[PDB]
Amino acid sequence: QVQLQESGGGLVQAGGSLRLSCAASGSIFALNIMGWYRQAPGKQRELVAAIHSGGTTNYANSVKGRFTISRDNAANTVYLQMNSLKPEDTAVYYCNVKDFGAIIYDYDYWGQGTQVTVSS
Amino acid sequence: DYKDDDDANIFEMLRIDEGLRLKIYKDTEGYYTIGIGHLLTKSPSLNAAKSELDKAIGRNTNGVITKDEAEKLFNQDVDAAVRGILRNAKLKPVYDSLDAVRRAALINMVFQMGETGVAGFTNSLRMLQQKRWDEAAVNLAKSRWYNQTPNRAKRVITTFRTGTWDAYAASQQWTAGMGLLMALIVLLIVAGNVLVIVAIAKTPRLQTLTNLFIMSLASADLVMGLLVVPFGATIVVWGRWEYGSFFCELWTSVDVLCVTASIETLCVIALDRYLAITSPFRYQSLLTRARARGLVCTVWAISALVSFLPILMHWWRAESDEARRCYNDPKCCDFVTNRAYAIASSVVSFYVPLCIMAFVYLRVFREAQKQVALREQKALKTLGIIMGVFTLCWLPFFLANVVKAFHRELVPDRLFVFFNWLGYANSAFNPIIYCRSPDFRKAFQGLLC
Ligand SMILES: CC(C)CCC[C@@H](C)[C@H]1CC[C@H]2[C@@H]3CC=C4C[C@@H](O)CC[C@]4(C)[C@H]3CC[C@]12C
Ligand SMILES: CNC[C@H](O)c1ccc(O)c(O)c1
Ligand code: NA
Repeated sequence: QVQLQESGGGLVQAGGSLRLSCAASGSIFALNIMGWYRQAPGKQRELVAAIHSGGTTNYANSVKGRFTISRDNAANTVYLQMNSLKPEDTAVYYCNVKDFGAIIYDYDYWGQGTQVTVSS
Repeated sequence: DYKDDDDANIFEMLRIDEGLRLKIYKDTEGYYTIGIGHLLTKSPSLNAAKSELDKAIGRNTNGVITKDEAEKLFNQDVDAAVRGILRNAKLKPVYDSLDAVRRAALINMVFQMGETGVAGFTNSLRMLQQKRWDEAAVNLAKSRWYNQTPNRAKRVITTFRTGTWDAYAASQQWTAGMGLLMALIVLLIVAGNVLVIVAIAKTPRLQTLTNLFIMSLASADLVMGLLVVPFGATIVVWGRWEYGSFFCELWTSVDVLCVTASIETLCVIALDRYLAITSPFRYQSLLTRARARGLVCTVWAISALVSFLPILMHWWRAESDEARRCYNDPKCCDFVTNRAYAIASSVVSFYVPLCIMAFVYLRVFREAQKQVALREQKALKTLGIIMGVFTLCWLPFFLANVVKAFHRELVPDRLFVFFNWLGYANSAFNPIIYCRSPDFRKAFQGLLC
């Protein structure tokens, strides 16, 4: 039913920038968390930026300041404007959505992923 | 001793009316007794009661006897009642004319009220002597006896009116019928709740922090179905408490314990989700591991303080004749409490958790419409069940609980017990309502194959 599209991935030199865009179709509950997760080869999955339907943020402290996550007014899309890239950020970035329609538990929507490699 | 087939019928009559105990117990005056109300001694020595029992039975019983031995004792009591009836000029003419079945109804009355008490029914006894069954049944239905003990008297009067055992045949059919329904209710509570407990303990994905609260709910509901509901079913199918005064206090405490823990846990779960659904990031940081174990311990500590402390300290006791009669009678385990405990327990168990859950889940509805076909419908029906099922199950009881304490005549005991079983039924509904996640489903299937 619900599918989320994943744009903005690519390869760039060290010190460049990117702009990830995630558009989620289908119907979702008003209270949610749109987020981005990354997994480099080896180490397991980690979070970078999550944004709540109210506006509250949460950035991994190895990532805050350089990265900023945002939402679109009247659109189920999340934007991760990322800058000051470093070679330790080579990972597939996943788009996650937390649905709260069932009040008792969290219902995860994952994405396929976009490769992001950054040049020494 | 010598038994008859008539003798066994009058035994099964009072087995239903008064109960059967195969182990020495205490009557309303504290005197040791066995069988169907066979007084052993007025001595306060249990060994002395055992000596009297062994002399009468003809065996070293050590306090425990068989059914046949209880019938030996019972038939002796019937012989003595009959000899009394024959020495009394008010009861002998009526007795001599009655058939065997109606003859057992009269002996039943003498066992309940005494020879002197029954001889005061001058006009009913004359009507019975003249075989005027319907007119005697009408007059007896107007008696003080009928108003004091209606169920007993309905069965005895039906016996006078019809000369049959139908009132006791119908009671026994009802007893087995409810026992079936009770065992089913006990099965659903225990199975559903033990299934949730093991699913959490054998799955690392389910051992989240919110589900730690749901384990508290499932445990408070598990003791509900293992200790509270089964013994509460004995009072419904047998009409009496069969386990002595001491276990009546404990059972009553375990019930108030689990009911308090279960509902307040629903209150904590209601708060938990509110924080995670509204401020999920301050939620994940402030609610630590030990803080979650801090709430559950607080809930159970409050539950023990409102159940074992006041009930065992006799603070919950009312001071009417109706209440003091039930307290002195080990066979009575009704919930008769005073006004203070009825309100204080209702507030701590139901009304405070109701107000929090109502306010919390109403605000989740509010902030959902502010930040807006739409999925708002699927989440609204979900809230409608979480509060609808909870309110529907316990609101009738805790309204009657507070009212009945002030106006004892407004809430019939039958209606009062029924409302309490609606609340008992919530312990089966909770695992259906709160364990509906895909993680539980993948685990529930994993346990049943
Ligand atoms: C939203 C929730 C908290 C509302 C429930 C309030 C309950 C507790 C209210 C509603 C009706 C009230 C009862 C109405 C009438 C009487 C008779 C009175 O002579 C003594 C108090 C008593 C018995 C009240 C006790 C409190 C009561 C039961
Ligand atoms: C035996 N019936 C007790 C009932 O379940 C009950 C539970 C909690 C209470 O606070 C209360 O006043 C009554
Ligand atoms: Na009692």
